[PDB]
Amino acid sequence: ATKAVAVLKGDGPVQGIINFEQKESNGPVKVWGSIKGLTEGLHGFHVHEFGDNTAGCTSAGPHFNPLSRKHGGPKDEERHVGDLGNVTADKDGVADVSIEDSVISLSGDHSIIGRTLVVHEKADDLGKGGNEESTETGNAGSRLACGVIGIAQ
Amino acid sequence: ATKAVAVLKGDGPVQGIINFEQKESNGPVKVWGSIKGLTEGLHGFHVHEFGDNTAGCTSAGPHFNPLSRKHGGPKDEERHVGDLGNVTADKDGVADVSIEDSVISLSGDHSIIGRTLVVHEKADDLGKGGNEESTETGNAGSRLACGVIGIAQ
Ligand SMILES: [Cu+2]
Ligand SMILES: [Cu+2]
Ligand SMILES: [Zn+2]
Ligand SMILES: [Zn+2]
Repeated sequence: ATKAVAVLKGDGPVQGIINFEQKESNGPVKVWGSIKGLTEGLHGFHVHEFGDNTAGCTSAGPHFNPLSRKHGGPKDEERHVGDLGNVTADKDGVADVSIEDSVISLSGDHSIIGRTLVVHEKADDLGKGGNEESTETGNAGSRLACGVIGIAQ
Repeated sequence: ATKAVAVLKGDGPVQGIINFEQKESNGPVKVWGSIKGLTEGLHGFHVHEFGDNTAGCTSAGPHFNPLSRKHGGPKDEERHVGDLGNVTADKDGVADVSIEDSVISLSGDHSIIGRTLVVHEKADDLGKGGNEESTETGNAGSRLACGVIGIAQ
C-alpha cells in the first residue's frame, strides 16, 4: 500500500497513533505520529514480526528480521528490518515521531503490513551494548504499547 | 501469509479471537474462532477495506471490494470479497465461527491481511434485501467490534 496506520494501545497510560507513508515501492517510508504517556527520554521503537496481539504485545514475537541479521540502529547496515531506533518523549511524555526509513516498506518481502509496531520501556542501545541482548533486542526493555499495522486511506 | 489472527474489540461488551489459515496460495481460507458478548442471533460478519482504527470501527471504511461488485452472501458470484455472511450467537451470546472461504486470501490481490474484520449488530440480509442500501451493507446495523487482521505464527 502507500499509506498504513497503527494505533498503539497497552496496559498503562501509553497510547498513540503512528502513520506510515510510502510514495513508491522503492522509496523510503515516512513514519509520523504522536505517543503520550511515556517517561521523558529515549524509547525503543521497532516493528516486531507477528501482528498477533492475542496475548497483548508479547505475542508480537521478536523483531521482524527476514535477512537474519543482528540488531542495530536504523542507520546501521547489520540490523533487523524492524529496527527503527528510538523515539524521544518530552517532559509532558509526548513523542512527536518523525522517522524516514528506507529498509522497511509497505509492500513486498519487507512489508511490515500485518505486523506489530511496538514502543519500549527503555532506550534501544543500537547494538553498541556489549552483551548478547544488545544484538538481539538492543536492551530496550518491556513493551509499553503496541498495535497492528493496517492499510489506511 | 499462511496464518493470520484478528482480535475483535469494540466500545461495547463484544470481543473474541478469529483465526485464518491457508494451506496453499491458491486454496481456500479456513476462518475460525469465537465471539462473545453478542445478542443471540445471526450477525453480519465482513472484512472491511481499511485496517484503520484511529476512530474505532468507523475508520474501517466499506467492505473490502476490489472487483467493484455488489454486496451479497459468501455463496454468490456478485458479492464483495469481504462478505463473510453472518455468524450466529447462542443464548449466551457466544458465536462459534467456522467458515471456509475461497474468494478471500491471505496473500495476493485479495489479501485480507492489514484490513479490518467487523462483527455487526444486525444480521446481514445477504444483499437479497432489495434495499438500495442492502446492496451496499446488506443492512447489518452498527459495528459492534472489529480488529485489524495480522500475521500470526
Ligand atoms: Cu522491540
Ligand atoms: Cu460489515
Ligand atoms: Zn532489532
Ligand atoms: Zn459487502
